[PDB]
Amino acid sequence: LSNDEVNSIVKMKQSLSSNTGFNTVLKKAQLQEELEEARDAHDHERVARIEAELKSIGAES
Amino acid sequence: WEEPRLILDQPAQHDNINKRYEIRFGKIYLSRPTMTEADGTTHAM
Amino acid sequence: GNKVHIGKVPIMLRSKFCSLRTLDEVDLYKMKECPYDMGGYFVIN
Amino acid sequence: HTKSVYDNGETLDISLPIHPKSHIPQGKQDRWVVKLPDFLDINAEPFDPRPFEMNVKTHEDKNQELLDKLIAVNTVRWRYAKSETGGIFKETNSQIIQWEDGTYSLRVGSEIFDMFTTNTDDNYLVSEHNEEGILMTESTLSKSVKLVPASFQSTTHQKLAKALSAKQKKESYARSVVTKEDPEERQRRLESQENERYRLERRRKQAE
Repeated sequence: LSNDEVNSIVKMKQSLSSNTGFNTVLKKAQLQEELEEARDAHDHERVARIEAELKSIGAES
Repeated sequence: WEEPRLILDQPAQHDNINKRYEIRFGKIYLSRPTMTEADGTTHAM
Repeated sequence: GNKVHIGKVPIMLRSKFCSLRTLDEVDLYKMKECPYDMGGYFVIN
Repeated sequence: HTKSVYDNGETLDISLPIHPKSHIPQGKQDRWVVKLPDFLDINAEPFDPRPFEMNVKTHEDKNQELLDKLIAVNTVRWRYAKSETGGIFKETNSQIIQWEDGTYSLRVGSEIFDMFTTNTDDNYLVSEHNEEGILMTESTLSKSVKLVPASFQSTTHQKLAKALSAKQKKESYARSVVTKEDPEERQRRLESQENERYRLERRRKQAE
């Protein structure tokens, strides 16, 4: 397989990916980074949506 | 911002046209650390 | 004239711009990071 | 004996226009110079309630808004007061209070600011006559007076402390952003285009 084919297969399985702890942690980190970016831009509307999404994704055990 | 201006000037006669070329430095934007692979894809590190 | 990239600054671990400042206790284990690690150092090469 | 340098005797017949004074000092031509603090302001204009209410400004920055509110409420003002007999009188909101110890205090409303006086010699007040380019003396500035808040519990001091304490708390200049692609991609693609047009230009010049 080529590198591009590997990336395509990984994206396909990510679309198929229901949940994975490593991927959930990565998604939460990316969401936190996006939230701080929105905070620095004084966007009070996006930050509410990002906070709601973070609350929904979180609550681990 | 300690040195916020780079200035070049030129009195063109080649009609006296004094042209000043100046560039200013603005905000600083930082990001979270990121890894850029050889293939081209970038991801959080 | 827009956000031109001037370089990459190493990030001190557990500082405000580190990815481990968030992530709580549970996710710190999934990332293979020791919760007893205190940060305060850089990772070069 | 340092002999006088000027002996020509040349004289100017300049006549200066002088206006009558609304008041005249008694017993001594003495005045006190007072430095104006940041929390105290002077509004020489007569107080106009409607423009003042219509021109109140609201800002997001809490520190600036609080400072403006404090300086506005502490500003020395005056207005025309209609007397009960139908006449008009000048009415002010500021007074000077002298205590039993002899110290002086500037009062605006319920706020009291103490005065600290330091004697100054060879300090005078003059009136400028720009059209003739000469300076006419007015009186002597014997004492320099500083205005100080009376106590910690004074509302002006507490507001100043709050404003200055929260002013230095806000400090964040760098703005975060999210990188979606390689930061070096622009440089390499533009270098490729520049090399391409270099090759084309070299070919054109060799063909020109």
